[PDB]
Amino acid sequence: AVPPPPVNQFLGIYDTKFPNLTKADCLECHVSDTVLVQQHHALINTVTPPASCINTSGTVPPTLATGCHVMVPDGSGGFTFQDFRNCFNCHTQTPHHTSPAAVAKDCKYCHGNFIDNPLDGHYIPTYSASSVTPMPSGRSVTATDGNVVIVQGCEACHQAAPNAIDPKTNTVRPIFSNQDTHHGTGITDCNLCHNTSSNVPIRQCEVCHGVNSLHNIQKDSPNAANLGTVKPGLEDLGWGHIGNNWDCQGCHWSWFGN
Amino acid sequence: AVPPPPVNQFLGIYDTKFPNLTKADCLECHVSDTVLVQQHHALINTVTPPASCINTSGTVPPTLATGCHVMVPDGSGGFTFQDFRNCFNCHTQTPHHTSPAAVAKDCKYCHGNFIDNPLDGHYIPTYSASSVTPMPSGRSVTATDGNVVIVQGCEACHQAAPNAIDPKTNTVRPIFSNQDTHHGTGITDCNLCHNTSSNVPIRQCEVCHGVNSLHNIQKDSPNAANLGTVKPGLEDLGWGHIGNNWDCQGCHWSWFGN
Amino acid sequence: AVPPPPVNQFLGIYDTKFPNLTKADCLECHVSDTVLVQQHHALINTVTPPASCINTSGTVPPTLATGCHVMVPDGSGGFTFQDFRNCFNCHTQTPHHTSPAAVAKDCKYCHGNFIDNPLDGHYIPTYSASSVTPMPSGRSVTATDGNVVIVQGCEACHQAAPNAIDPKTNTVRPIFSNQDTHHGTGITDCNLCHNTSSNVPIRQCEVCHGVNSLHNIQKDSPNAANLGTVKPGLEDLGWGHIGNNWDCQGCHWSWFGN
Ligand code: HEC
Ligand code: HEC
Ligand code: HEC
Ligand code: HEC
Ligand code: HEC
Ligand code: HEC
Ligand code: HEC
Ligand code: HEC
Ligand code: HEC
Ligand code: HEC
Ligand code: HEC
Ligand code: HEC
Ligand code: HEC
Ligand code: HEC
Repeated sequence: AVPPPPVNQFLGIYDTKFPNLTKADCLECHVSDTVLVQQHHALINTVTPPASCINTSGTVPPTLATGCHVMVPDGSGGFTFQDFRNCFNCHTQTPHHTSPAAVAKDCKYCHGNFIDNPLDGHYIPTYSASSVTPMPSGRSVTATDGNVVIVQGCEACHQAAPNAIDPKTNTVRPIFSNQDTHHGTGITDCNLCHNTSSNVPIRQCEVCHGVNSLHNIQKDSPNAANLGTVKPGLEDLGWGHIGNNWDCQGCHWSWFGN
Repeated sequence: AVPPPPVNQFLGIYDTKFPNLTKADCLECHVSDTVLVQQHHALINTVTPPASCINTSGTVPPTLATGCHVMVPDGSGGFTFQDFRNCFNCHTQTPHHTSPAAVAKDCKYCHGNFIDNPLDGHYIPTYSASSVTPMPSGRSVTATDGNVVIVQGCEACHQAAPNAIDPKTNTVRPIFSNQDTHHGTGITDCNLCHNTSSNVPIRQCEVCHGVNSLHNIQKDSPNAANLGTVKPGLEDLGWGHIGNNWDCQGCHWSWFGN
Repeated sequence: AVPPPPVNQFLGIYDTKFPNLTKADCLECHVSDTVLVQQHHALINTVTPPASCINTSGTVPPTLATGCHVMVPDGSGGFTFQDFRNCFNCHTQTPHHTSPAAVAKDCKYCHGNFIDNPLDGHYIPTYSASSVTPMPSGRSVTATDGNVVIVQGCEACHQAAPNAIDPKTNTVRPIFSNQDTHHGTGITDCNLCHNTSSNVPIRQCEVCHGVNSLHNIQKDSPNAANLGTVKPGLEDLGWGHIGNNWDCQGCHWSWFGN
């Protein structure tokens, strides 16, 4: 839980925050309200008795069986409408991960090629080796500058910086560690992440974090005489997984002695 | 032009008839003849040469410049007075809608809060949406029982029943459709009702039929466990605009398939 | 360069091929990959800045100063790993004979007792005799069946059969003659094999091919009433150096007249 000497890059797909900490700017993947209107009202024709245009039950999750629109009273009556421009008045949760996809475990669809589908049949390593092997959360060792630092694992650099971020959007989006961005999705299938095969700490994650998908996650170089087609060697320290030998060492070896 | 399964309620402000079909019972808003006497003769002192107490021109509209009282001859002379107890011998038209109010477009004054003043600056919807939107006169579609019925519009239930009414007064007062109760007021300002902005059929009416004023028009429930403070949900079918989802569907959606 | 009437036995220590013609079955003397993993990754801790886990220089000989693992791109990126299961992707040469042993001339270590260490101080014959003496490559004489055959020398039966072999492994392993299996080891120290002492053709080889080590090289008998503890007499024709008088004659005498 300590970023590279370059601050933990976030040119990846999703900022690691819980869904609730996303802004009302879901507009990039849900293009605009002008299409969202029909994207919602198309659902009224789904049921033969149409979906109630008004939400009289008041349940914060508006099941289409109930309604969406809520009419809140005002001074001297004045029934008004709470809101439908912002998205966090009715969804207010993880809307995805309950969809049809992420129920047949088709997580790769809509999560990018960063991940392999947990049922894709990709290559998982069969050998029971442990000499140079990465572990979830890694382990800690004393660095050359005294500070106890975690090495040989995903938590060696995937870290929770909650305070100072400056992503492209240039707001504050608090980064979160693992075991809350994966549990914050609200899935309850422990067979997926925490099965009990092989008694190797990383072989559970190897499903949908496979070898051929983990050794491709690399962003562009600032100055490495390539400026394109990132070579797996000869790159900056951080900026991905297969960039510089420092990365391979941080996830595979100790990189701080032992 | 077909009422709800409950006959088109008329607990609203005005029965939709033309002014002429009103009875001589203007007494509720013009309290009594005992005050109407001075309400009229007060106007004689307005002009410095007083208003002629007799109407010698015989013009059915008695301009105060002319007189009001008419002396009709009888058998063998016998000059008598036609009448001044009934109101339809001299007014016989729409007296309002030519007043100072309804000339500065202050229609809300004396028409209730049902309407917004056409110059009130109330909220008109700016988005050019059409998926679920109401239109004047609506459109027709085949109902589940064969009869072609109009839906998605004001004319979906605002209807001309000319024959059998039974209002509170328990007389026969023939209800009239739109485009004659609005034109029967005799205003000639087409800029008001039929302007040519936005090319949306209901955005013209949105002036003085606004969103915040149309979603409040709701009468009391017969049996909906409230009997007071009508909730926008959980009410009888008819009885207003924001009573039951059936209403919202009748004016917004189709409510009969498509 | 003609084998005994029994095909040139190969129950000896090493098949005479160059290192490259060895199969990926180095497993017998390097027991298994399961130990080879730590046999390699133990070397990363040797240097204080660890050995780069990735080979970015692309030099086919992977100096530990460089790395070993190479990531070759694929269709649409797809960085994959070339191989590390097979041994001929990185060694591809004579790996031995550059080791610490075979640099202090400790060739006997890891070559068996077949050889004496070139600095062992073993007995070399001091007498300048030539009557019955063996020579490298021998000399040729006409056999009893017309075919010119080489006799009185090591090349009298140490021969290059490149085509049909059938060793224990039962594959094809092309046997090679001398001056390429000794030069194919890639040593450049001519002082060792081709010194200029005594002007006797075999006294150069006598270093690390001494008398007491050359007169012990004998395999088991097929049928010689011993079937164990091979007697230097009374054995089959071939099958070693001190087996039958035919052997002593082939290396010492002519055995075909003169
Ligand atoms: C949940 C599936 C809904 C039901 C049932 C209904 N509406 Fe809806 N509506 C919903 C959302 C998420 C939004 C926001 C759209 C946006 O761009 O933010 C809306 C919006 C409207 C609007 C505004 C029109 C616009 O262009 O912004 C209207 C007039 C509207 N909805 C009407 C409406 C009616 C009449 C319904 C009953 C037939 C109805 N909605 C149901 C979600 C949902
Ligand atoms: C409450 C009024 C809502 C708000 C605010 C937003 N959404 Fe919504 N959304 C709502 C409901 C009731 C439903 C469907 C419920 C069901 O049972 O399916 C949805 C659905 C969507 C969908 C998926 C549509 C589908 O094909 O099933 C999308 C992509 C979606 N909503 C996007 C979205 C966005 C971007 C919003 C902020 C502008 C938003 N929704 C707000 C109810 C409500
Ligand atoms: C430091 C060398 C790291 C270690 C150890 C691990 N990861 Fe990593 N990862 C690292 C960087 C610099 C990035 C790019 C960040 C970005 O957002 O651009 C990544 C990215 C990922 C991703 C992509 C998702 C994303 O938000 O970008 C995944 C799915 C990922 N990393 C997984 C992962 C796993 C499972 C690890 C332990 C086996 C792990 N990473 C270790 C840097 C480092
Ligand atoms: C039009 C503005 C009028 C003029 C000019 C005059 N009168 Fe009138 N008068 C008018 C009305 C509408 C009525 C009906 C009042 C009612 O309650 O129905 C009347 C009535 C009278 C009466 C009856 C008195 C009564 O208590 O009912 C009288 C005696 C009368 N008017 C006299 C009168 C005179 C003398 C006028 C000239 C000075 C005169 N009126 C002018 C309307 C109008
Ligand atoms: C003809 C004899 C009339 C009869 C019958 C009634 N009204 Fe009248 N009314 C009459 C005139 C000539 C005028 C004023 C003309 C003008 O130029 O202003 C009126 C006016 C009124 C008014 C408004 C008074 C004002 O402040 O301007 C009211 C509220 C009114 N009248 C009511 C009224 C009622 C209820 C009547 C039936 C009982 C009635 N009027 C009859 C002439 C005549
Ligand atoms: C309540 C529903 C009403 C009934 C029934 C009638 N009138 Fe009316 N009238 C009403 C109001 C609120 C007003 C405006 C009051 C004001 O101060 O302006 C009026 C006004 C008139 C006028 C005045 C026109 C003018 O120039 O000011 C007239 C001439 C008039 N009313 C006539 C009239 C008649 C003949 C009616 C019976 C058919 C009648 N009114 C009924 C409210 C109501
Ligand atoms: C059926 C669902 C309706 C549709 C479609 C529209 N309206 Fe309506 N309206 C409806 C009822 C049952 C009532 C109460 C009737 C009463 O008189 O009590 C109303 C009332 C109004 C009113 C109040 C005036 C009145 O005389 O009561 C107004 C101004 C009104 N309605 C306007 C209106 C418009 C502009 C519509 C189309 C956009 C429309 N209504 C549709 C039932 C229904
Ligand atoms: C040359 C001395 C190497 C360096 C530097 C690194 N590795 Fe290696 N590795 C090497 C060989 C010859 C092999 C083959 C072992 C075998 O049995 O064939 C490997 C293998 C691996 C593996 C596979 C694990 C397994 O059990 O087969 C891994 C995961 C691996 N190496 C990782 C690794 C890392 C992370 C390194 C940098 C710290 C690294 N290797 C360096 C030779 C060499
Ligand atoms: C390239 C990825 C390699 C492959 C394939 C194999 N080996 Fe290797 N080996 C490699 C390097 C870079 C080194 C060390 C370099 C140095 O400077 O020392 C080695 C070393 C060995 C050793 C000796 C280890 C030592 O103590 O120094 C042995 C015994 C060895 N390698 C065996 C071996 C076998 C059997 C292989 C096929 C399975 C094999 N190596 C493949 C690089 C590579
Ligand atoms: C038995 C006949 C062997 C076979 C087959 C192979 N190797 Fe070997 N190797 C052998 C010995 C006895 C030793 C020395 C052991 C020691 O402790 O030094 C080696 C050593 C190596 C080395 C190390 C070189 C060094 O610098 O120390 C390497 C790199 C090596 N061997 C590679 C290697 C390869 C690639 C083989 C398959 C072609 C192979 N060896 C086979 C014994 C035997
Ligand atoms: C025919 C009589 C031979 C003559 C002449 C020489 N050698 Fe030989 N050698 C011979 C046999 C049948 C064998 C056994 C083969 C086997 O691989 O089992 C050998 C073996 C050796 C060896 C052992 C190495 C090996 O690969 O087995 C050595 C080191 C050796 N021979 C050396 C050698 C020398 C230096 C010779 C000339 C002085 C020579 N041999 C002659 C048969 C015959
Ligand atoms: C964390 C994101 C990693 C980084 C950085 C590197 N590797 Fe990796 N590697 C990682 C995992 C989770 C695994 C699977 C091992 C297991 O037991 O689950 C691997 C595996 C390898 C292998 C083995 C290949 C095989 O087929 O088994 C190799 C050869 C390997 N890794 C090489 C390697 C190199 C050279 C790296 C630096 C460029 C490197 N890895 C970084 C996780 C991560
Ligand atoms: C006819 C009297 C209507 C009934 C019954 C309902 N609505 Fe309505 N609505 C109506 C109009 C004329 C408009 C304006 C749309 C335009 O383009 O002019 C609307 C608008 C809405 C909106 C949009 C709110 C906004 O700020 O734009 C919503 C959310 C809405 N209406 C909801 C709604 C509900 C839930 C209803 C049933 C209780 C309902 N409307 C009934 C006309 C009428
Ligand atoms: C080739 C592998 C040989 C075979 C087969 C036999 N001998 Fe040998 N012998 C060989 C060499 C290279 C030498 C050294 C001679 C030199 O000048 O370098 C010898 C030497 C002898 C000796 C001399 C012993 C001494 O102390 O000098 C004897 C007595 C001898 N050899 C006997 C001998 C016998 C009896 C053999 C058949 C069983 C025989 N040799 C075979 C090489 C080879």
